[PDB]
Amino acid sequence: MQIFVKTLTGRTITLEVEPSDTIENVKAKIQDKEGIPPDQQRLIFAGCQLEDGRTLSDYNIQRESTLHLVLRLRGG
Amino acid sequence: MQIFVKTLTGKTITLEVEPSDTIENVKAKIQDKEGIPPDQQRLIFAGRQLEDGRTLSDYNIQKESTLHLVLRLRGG
Amino acid sequence: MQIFVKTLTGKTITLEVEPSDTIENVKAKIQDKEGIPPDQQRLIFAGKQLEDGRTLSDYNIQKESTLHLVL
Repeated sequence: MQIFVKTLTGRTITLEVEPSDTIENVKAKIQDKEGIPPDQQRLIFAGCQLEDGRTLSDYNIQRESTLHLVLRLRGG
Repeated sequence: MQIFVKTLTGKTITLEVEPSDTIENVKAKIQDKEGIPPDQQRLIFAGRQLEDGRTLSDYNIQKESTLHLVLRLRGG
Repeated sequence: MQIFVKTLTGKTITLEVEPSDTIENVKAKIQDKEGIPPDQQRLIFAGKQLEDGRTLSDYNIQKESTLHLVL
């Protein structure tokens, strides 16, 4: 399935995923296409921060859902 | 009365307000709830930016209306 | 000279800089206090996106100014 990932400045990217993909897996796809390492990524859906060990289906993320990608700091 | 505000990352917050509340007062209330600084907040209702000196009632903002926070950007 | 770098999430970084420092210097300093490479950084002062090749003086960024950092 196709999901959208939006940054704060409106840039949107489109990824192909499956509902059983884990968040860490999605973060690795984001790295591969945009060069941002996973540790600098914080993903959010509907105000909810997404945890690395879970899957997209654990947060009811579906066809054409929109995630938010924001910066994560070490001290964070 | 209650209104709703969508944050930049898709979180929905509820405010307690009155129709005579100014936009500024709403921005402050948002800060108290979510810690977002007023300089950072740009508010939208029905596609129009809310000017800081006006009231909710001026924009026909009724109970259970939803406003959207968007990123305040200006090319230069 | 201390500035504040804020993310739109809710974190604040304090940096020590001088008004002659270039935007690229400042991004290098951010790349150190945290490991965010410069090409993945967008700095905003009071609405204006900051570009390479300027200095903090050029934008009139004084001590205790607040920048915003976004992806």
